Amino acid sequence: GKESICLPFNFHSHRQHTCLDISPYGNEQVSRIACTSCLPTASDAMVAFINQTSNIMKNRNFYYGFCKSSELLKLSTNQPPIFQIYYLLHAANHDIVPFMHAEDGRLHMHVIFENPDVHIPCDCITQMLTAAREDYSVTLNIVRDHVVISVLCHAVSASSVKIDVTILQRKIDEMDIPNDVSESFERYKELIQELCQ
Amino acid sequence: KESICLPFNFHSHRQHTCLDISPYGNEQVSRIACTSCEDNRILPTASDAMVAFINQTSNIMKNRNFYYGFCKSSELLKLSTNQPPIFQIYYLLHAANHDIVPFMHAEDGRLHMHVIFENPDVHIPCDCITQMLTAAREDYSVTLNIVRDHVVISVLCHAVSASSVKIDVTILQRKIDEMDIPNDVSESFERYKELIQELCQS
Ligand SMILES: [Zn+2]
Ligand SMILES: [Zn+2]
Repeated sequence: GKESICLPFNFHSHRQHTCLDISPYGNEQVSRIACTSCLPTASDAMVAFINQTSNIMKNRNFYYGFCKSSELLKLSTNQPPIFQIYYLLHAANHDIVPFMHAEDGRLHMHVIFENPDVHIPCDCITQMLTAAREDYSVTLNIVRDHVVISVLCHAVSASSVKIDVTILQRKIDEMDIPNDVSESFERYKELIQELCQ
Repeated sequence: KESICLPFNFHSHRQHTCLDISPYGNEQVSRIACTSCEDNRILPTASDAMVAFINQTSNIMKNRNFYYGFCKSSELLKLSTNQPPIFQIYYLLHAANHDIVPFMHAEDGRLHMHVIFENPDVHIPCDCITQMLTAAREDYSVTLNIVRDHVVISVLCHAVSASSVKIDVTILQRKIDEMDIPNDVSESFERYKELIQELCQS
């Protein structure tokens, strides 16, 4: 590929018009023009955030990461970028497992990639950066031989929209958790502990 | 139902009341007992107003008075694209009251807006107030006053928080450059010249 990157990779290091390519052979950034592997905008993802309660099942993979915590879910409703960043990553890569964690009164998200080969399209990165601007760090690392994108919130700025929290909590409480989703969290128990600590 | 003192900061809002301003006085009324809200239909939320903010370049004619308030400043227009609450608040007020004239100005990259009501009788529905407070929260003050015998809502920005969306500024600026300014809009600004200069000290 075109150029090695150092891990952990903070997305503030993103070179315009490049994709990230992670494989067992190395960690690289490549020209989007030259990329053989190569989506919604941050605005689209904000509309989806606004419309969450109309799309609970559609966004079920997101809500599993809360592990039925009403407290975490409430925090998410004050922080659109958590949902926005998941939504963007999910569009480019379905084989992901997000886990949410609160620290210092703020919600943070770790997105665990199931497969060892991971391509992050340029168009995904640029939209994540829009969603993350100022108040979040977004970093890619390999942790326990898994690619993980960590979304850490430094400050929670006022959101100028309100979600119906009660409706959202009720729908999340009612969701079934499939066996394979519970199993994946158990698989990743040591990984999740490392990320959170 | 009850007299209010001006200036009225919207953080003083009594739950489930409307504001009614007329030559006879400045009052807050129970939303249940309000006859103006009997007639009207369900107004947009702060969420609807954010979707409108996102979709601005598709709705230029509808929101034309918003853009006239920039008085042709590309700098002020650009700032508005980093501060959704300015547009949101205008959108919310416009839904409840079409006869308004917004005027914008900036300090140190923080955009402010004053909304001048054309008519001396002004009704601010409860539902409008609550959505404005959602849009404003933390970073803006929203105040109602009578200034030079005009009802004016002032939206003052204390801090600009990060916005997690980006508008196509270039497209918006080109659409704004292309708008014609009707004679009566230019005339209204000249009518309000002294009012605008009074409000601009904030
Ligand atoms: Zn690519
Ligand atoms: Zn009313």
